[PDB]
Amino acid sequence: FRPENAIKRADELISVGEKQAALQSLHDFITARRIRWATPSTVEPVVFKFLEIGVELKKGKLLKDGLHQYKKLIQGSTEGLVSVGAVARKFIDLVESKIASEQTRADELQKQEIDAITSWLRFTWESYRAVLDLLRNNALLEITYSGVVKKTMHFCLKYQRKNEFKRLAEMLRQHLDAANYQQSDADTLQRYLDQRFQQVDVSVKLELWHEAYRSIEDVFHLMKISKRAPKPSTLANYYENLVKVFFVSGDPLLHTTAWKKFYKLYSTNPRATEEEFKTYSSTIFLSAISTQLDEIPSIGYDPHLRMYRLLNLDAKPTRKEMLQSIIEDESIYGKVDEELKELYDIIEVNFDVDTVKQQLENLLVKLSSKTYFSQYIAPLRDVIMRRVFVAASQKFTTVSQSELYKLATLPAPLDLSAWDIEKSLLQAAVEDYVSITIDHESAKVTFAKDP
Amino acid sequence: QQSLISTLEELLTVAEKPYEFIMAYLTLIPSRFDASANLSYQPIDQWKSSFNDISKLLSILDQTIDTYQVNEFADPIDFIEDEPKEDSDGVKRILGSIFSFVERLDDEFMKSLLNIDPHSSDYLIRLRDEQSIYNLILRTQLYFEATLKDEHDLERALTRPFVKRLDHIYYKSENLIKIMETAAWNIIPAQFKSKFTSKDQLDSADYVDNLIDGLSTILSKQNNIAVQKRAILYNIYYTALNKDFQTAKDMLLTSQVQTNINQFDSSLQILFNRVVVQLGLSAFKLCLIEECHQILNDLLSSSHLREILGQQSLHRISLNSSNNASADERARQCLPYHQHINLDLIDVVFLTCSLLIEIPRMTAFYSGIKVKRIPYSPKSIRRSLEHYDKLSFQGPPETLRDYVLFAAKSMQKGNWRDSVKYLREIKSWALLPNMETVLNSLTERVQVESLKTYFFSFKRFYSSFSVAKLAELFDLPENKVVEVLQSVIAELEIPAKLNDEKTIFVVEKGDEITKLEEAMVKL
Amino acid sequence: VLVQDLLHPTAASEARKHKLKTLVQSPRSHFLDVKCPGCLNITTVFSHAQTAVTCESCSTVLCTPTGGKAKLSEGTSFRRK
RNA sequence: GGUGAAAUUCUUGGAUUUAUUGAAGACUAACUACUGCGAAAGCAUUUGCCAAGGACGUUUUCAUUAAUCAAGAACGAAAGUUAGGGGAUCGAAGAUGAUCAGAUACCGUCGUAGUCUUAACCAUAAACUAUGCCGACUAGGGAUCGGGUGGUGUUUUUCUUAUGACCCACUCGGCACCUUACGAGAAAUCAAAGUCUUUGGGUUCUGGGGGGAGUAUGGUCGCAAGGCUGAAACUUAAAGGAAUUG
RNA sequence: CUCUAACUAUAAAAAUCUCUCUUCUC
Ligand SMILES: [Mg+2]
Ligand SMILES: [Mg+2]
Ligand SMILES: [Mg+2]
Ligand SMILES: [Mg+2]
Ligand SMILES: [Mg+2]
Ligand SMILES: [Mg+2]
Ligand SMILES: [Mg+2]
Ligand SMILES: [Mg+2]
Ligand SMILES: [Mg+2]
Ligand SMILES: [Mg+2]
Ligand SMILES: [Mg+2]
Ligand SMILES: [Mg+2]
Ligand SMILES: [Mg+2]
Ligand SMILES: [Mg+2]
Ligand SMILES: [Mg+2]
Ligand SMILES: [Zn+2]
Repeated sequence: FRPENAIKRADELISVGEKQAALQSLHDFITARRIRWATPSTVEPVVFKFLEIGVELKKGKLLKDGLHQYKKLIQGSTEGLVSVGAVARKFIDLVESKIASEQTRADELQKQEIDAITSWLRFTWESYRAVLDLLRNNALLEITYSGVVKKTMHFCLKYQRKNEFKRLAEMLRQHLDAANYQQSDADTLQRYLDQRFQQVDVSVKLELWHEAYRSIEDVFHLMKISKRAPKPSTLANYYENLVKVFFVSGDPLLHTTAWKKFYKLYSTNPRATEEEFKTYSSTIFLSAISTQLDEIPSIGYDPHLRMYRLLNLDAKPTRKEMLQSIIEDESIYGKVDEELKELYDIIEVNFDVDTVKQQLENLLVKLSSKTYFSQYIAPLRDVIMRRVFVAASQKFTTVSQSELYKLATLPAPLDLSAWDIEKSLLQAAVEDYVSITIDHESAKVTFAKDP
Repeated sequence: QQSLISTLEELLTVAEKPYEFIMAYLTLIPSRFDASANLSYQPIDQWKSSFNDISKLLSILDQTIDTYQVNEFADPIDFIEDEPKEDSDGVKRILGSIFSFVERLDDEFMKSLLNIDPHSSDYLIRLRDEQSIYNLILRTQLYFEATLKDEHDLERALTRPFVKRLDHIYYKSENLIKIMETAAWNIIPAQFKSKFTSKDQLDSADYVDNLIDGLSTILSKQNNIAVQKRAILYNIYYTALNKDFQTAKDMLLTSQVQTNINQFDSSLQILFNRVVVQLGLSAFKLCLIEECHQILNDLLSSSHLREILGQQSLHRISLNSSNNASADERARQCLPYHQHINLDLIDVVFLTCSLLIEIPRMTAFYSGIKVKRIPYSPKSIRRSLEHYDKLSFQGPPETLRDYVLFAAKSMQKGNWRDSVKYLREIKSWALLPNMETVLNSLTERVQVESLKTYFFSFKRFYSSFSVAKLAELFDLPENKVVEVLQSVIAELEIPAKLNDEKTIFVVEKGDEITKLEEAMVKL
Repeated sequence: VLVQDLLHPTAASEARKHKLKTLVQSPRSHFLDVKCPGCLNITTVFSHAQTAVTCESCSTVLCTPTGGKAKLSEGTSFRRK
């Protein structure tokens, strides 16, 4: 019939008391056969009332059914598809307002506790999933997915649930499989990509480390399979998040390369300050120095080769090659503070432990004069400690323990215990650079590798 | 049905005699239940009205005790009988009614609570109504113990309320059970006939256990064996909850109820699952690591822990299978939320067991010694470690399994502080009834297993390493360290010069290459 | 058609046809051992039971009259034998 | 009004229509079909009661109790006859106004008995499917009605099972249908009108050219109308059936 | 290899008919 009479009858069913009759009536109006023949764009507000009472009610799968029938009634041209996309974005916005209402009820309930929202959250999340599954394989819907993605992303931000991301990601995977299954819109791929960027941004907006990294690896696969290069505006913070992941995740060379890429992306944005460039270069340089050496071909297959599939590279360089490449660069090398460069030249070339530690006592407090030393201490500290180990092995073999205990003792910001010293030496020996014989009858250490 | 229900209520209002009241209720209450028999759960107000006029039935019988069924001169009724015609005796063909009403209410209530959101307030008020259901159970038990006199008939008609007294009591602590009993006895100002004389004293502590054990003792005398197995499983349930673990293990060994349980229905197996996991948890409370290792090696060996234990919603079970016949079957055996034992606690207990049993032994296996480690425990922590070793992510922890695996990797590496820090970070331990002592025992055992795995790991690049310094830096008594070292040397016979007057080793002899060379030189 | 083996019809074809028209006039019915949800006893019932079969143990009528087979009582368990 | 055209007839006491009501008896529209029930006639608003029956289901019961059937019986459309009750409509008779050569016929208006009933006679109809009943077999196809079968079936909706309603593959029975002849017929046609000269399943009742004639007469039933039974004298070479061409 | 929409509106009267019917064989 008429949208206004439909709204009147839904209002009457609000009045008498039965809202499910309002839902069924609005379903009758929207899903009628004549909506196929009549222009769906003209009859918009019946769907709006359907949305209103559906929010009042608890029937989200019938919402999905009504929306899918209203698609099925208009499958030829773009006008009705834009109309249904608008009503779908309105539905997503309205259920997000309902989620805010449930949040304020939960806040009041918390105050009463001091002085089941999960049901409504599950209902609304399943409504989101039904909307997402419904809008698959349809082409001309463009702003529709953008609106749905944005409001769903707000939904994921407001509440903390890790299984919702898994469900959403796998369902998008199946949707892209279906889209491949039924292949004139080149914005769809970029739309999924931007959904992924919002996923990453919110996943790092609140206390997550693996969700964002999984979305990021999917983003890498999407870049490489597709043609277009993502937005530098969002890729800057995207690689900031990617750097946030590489703190303990494993290989630190990937952290160095990604933080280099963040420096590269920050080199052209309107917000450009040169002391920030100095600080970013110092951070990159200290992180690169913190990277642990890897000079020995391993046994069999080290399972740390699948990571380099995140930064477009496959060949395996060493830390020395990476730092030489950093030296070959210009943007970083013209902005690093000179004291860190001095300490670097102390660390690697002519790493005589006595003079290196003395220059550490000279330059470590000054290295903390600017707020950059807190970034990477532990791997750099382990590097200097392993350097003490290797230099002591090179120097002499016949020696007692306590001499090593005091020749390995480090200044305040990089110091450890004696058992820490022994355990670090033990696990550097487990790597099997040079085997050692450690006796304790007179507390002696002897480096024995027959040349 | 609804108009007939209203008509019977009208006739109850018109009726005057108590026997007419009881007959009208006997015609009406099952009509209401049949009007609410197709539904999953009944209207709360209508179900409470059925509860209330069932209690009305019981109270009016209490006003007409043993008189509506005339005395044993003629046990069947004598006066007007031509109209209903359904009067043959007054023993069990008419008396066997009210417990049926109670149990129908209880079945509908259980289906409702499984069909209600556990975290909602309506679930809590339904629990408050379950309190009244148990009080009605007690009132019905009192009335039925009053009615039947012959001990055979009394037993046959009164073991069922013993089962009911079990079914809604066993889980809570003794205090709240005493409170429930006192409240029920207050709700009945007058009636008092019981086999066990509860009203006389409610001031002792060894009373809930005594009452439940008396229920099991009285229950063991009737012919039904499945009910007897049910009662012994409930005894295990209660003992592993409150009493201790030694008694539960001893009566498990006394009852040997293992072979008749799977041939029967699934409820027996469900209760077996719950009591076995409960006793494993209690053994871990009493610091029995290898014991609960042996215990939980039955349910967690298989991948599924949802169906077998029975702790689940319906959406999470409606996707594993897609047919309607089992969607009402795969969910019918579901378990009440006021009964649940945390899956997180079970998983972290089993994972801690795997960490304490395997990692030192797997270190000894990797070192080169093969003398003892024959078996391969199903679904151990080694498979999780290998699967983690198979993937591309090696970063921060995500769940309880990740924290357990990282505690295992710190265990392997040589330290113990990261493992205990993760265990304190593992927040599945907030449900331990005993916190301080079990945490101290776990800390000491983490220390000792780290020291053992360090003994296994480094004996090749070492020729001498300290033992008392290890004890000081690992917080273990030195004598306990040397005793653990002697135990290890008995288990493996490691070639090593071990001393107490010296506290210094002499290890450089040879692990296995020398022995193979010796055997080849032999012949 | 035009050449068969009436001695050896296909068993699928054999049960396909109507009884009283097969090779040997055999009955379609069978006997089910039904247990009430209440009592664990086993009570035998003819598949197309006519009367309202009652378990002698308790008034728990298991199968109701119908044109075809008697309809069970939603709680019992039947075994083919 | 009414018709092909018109007149008779009612109408300023206002006929025709326009509304409300109320009375009577009538029938049960449209649902309504190659669909159902019954032995046939016949049966169509709703509801209750009364009894009955078919078909289906049945590892229920008896064991030839079976088929048709002279004699005997029960029903038996409409019209008709008694009597009593009702009396709308419609209409044999009659009265009319037309058409025509005549029209006391067809068209047109009024109108008696009937039409509807209540008990009793009447027992005939193109009471036709112009195919007697009970059996067995033989060819392809669909639907349809009644029952009962099996679905991992669909929507149903009461969350889900249960029903119901549908979809499929059935099967038993019923009205039927379509295609075909490889069977029949003289053909029209028939799935029986086949299984008939290669002549035999069991059984009743009818006809022997057409007229005379269902007439004469005698019975017999009926008040009456008339029904059942039922010829002959005599008169003729055709009557008749189906199809073909004009 | 996807489907089920249109439709109209006539009647007056006209009866009868004498013959003559004749082969197919090469
Ligand atoms: Mg007038
Ligand atoms: Mg009608
Ligand atoms: Mg019909
Ligand atoms: Mg006769
Ligand atoms: Mg008549
Ligand atoms: Mg005239
Ligand atoms: Mg006349
Ligand atoms: Mg006339
Ligand atoms: Mg007239
Ligand atoms: Mg006749
Ligand atoms: Mg003749
Ligand atoms: Mg004649
Ligand atoms: Mg005569
Ligand atoms: Mg002819
Ligand atoms: Mg003349
Ligand atoms: Zn029973």
